[PDB]
Amino acid sequence: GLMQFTLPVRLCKEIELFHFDIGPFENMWPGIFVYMVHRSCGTSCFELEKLCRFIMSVKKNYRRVPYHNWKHAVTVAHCMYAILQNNHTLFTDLERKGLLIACLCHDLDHRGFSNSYLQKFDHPLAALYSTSTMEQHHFSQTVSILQLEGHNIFSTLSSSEYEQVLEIIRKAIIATDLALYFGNRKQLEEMYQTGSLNLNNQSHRDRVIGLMMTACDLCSVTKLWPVTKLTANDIYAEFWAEGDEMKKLGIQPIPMMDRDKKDEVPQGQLGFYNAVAIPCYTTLTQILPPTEPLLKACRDNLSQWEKVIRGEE
Ligand SMILES: CCCc1nc(C)c2c(C#N)nc3ccc(OC)nc3n12
Ligand SMILES: [Mg+2]
Ligand SMILES: [Zn+2]
Repeated sequence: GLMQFTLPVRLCKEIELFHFDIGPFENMWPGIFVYMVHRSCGTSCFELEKLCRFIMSVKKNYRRVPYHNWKHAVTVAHCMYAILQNNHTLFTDLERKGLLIACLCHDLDHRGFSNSYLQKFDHPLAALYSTSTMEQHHFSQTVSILQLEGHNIFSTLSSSEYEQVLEIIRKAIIATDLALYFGNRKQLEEMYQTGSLNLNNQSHRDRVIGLMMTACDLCSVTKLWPVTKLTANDIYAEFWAEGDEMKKLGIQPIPMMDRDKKDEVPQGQLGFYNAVAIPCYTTLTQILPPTEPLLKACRDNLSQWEKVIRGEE
């Protein structure tokens, strides 16, 4: 356990920042994830052999899709790292362990299609899981990999603690269902502004961790413009593919997913920042003040999309 990971000086330094890009070198991401766990949790949190073999099974079970891929998993785990390191007294030992694993696992075996498409296709996963279809599958796959021989990174926990960490991971991953985000933030907004928000109330912590999960999962919109711009291409390649598949069921897809309507994207991103991203990072900053850079960076990109619409870029 005297074996720490060290990154090159630039990554060692930039990794602490919310807007850190994990780069185009796939083979460095596992070491980036381990480095983050060792700093955020401790070198003793996870047996290195088991963690390494858990990370590569998770990697194996992410698909070669444009966006909902292994790079998204590590990118969302990093944002969670950045939140935990900037608020380090606010979270228990079990939450620091569970939430970085929850972020790595949150989109396991994603095919690049929405819960809606599964439903209209009548996918078997939609029969098994009536709401949060993909997100219940993702948790299912997380438990599957935890129960592979030699992959139980939580072996040293007690019966109680183990059940608590798997319950943290479950709620964490279910919250990545953006349909539940809108009601969760509203409740949080009320609780905060009436002064009834209480982080000793387990049902309140759940809600806050829920918002943190939405904030990490949307964190591509908190990157420097050139990263956010190029990530949007990957996100939209999935949306257009799903639109194609909708048209193949004989359903006209919403404009967002229609590749014939690419000209409507800059307005559609405006809608998304205002209705989803800005509110998310606003309420997050109100609750967790040190997370303010995510809101600042998100606003900067909103401003850059406004520029696109005016044909300034
Ligand atoms: C599950 C995709 C959620 C998501 N994550 C990001 C980082 C973006 C994004 C950007 N840039 N633009 C989006 C536009 C619409 C939309 O509808 C759900 N999701 C978006 N989105
Ligand atoms: Mg998801
Ligand atoms: Zn995701």
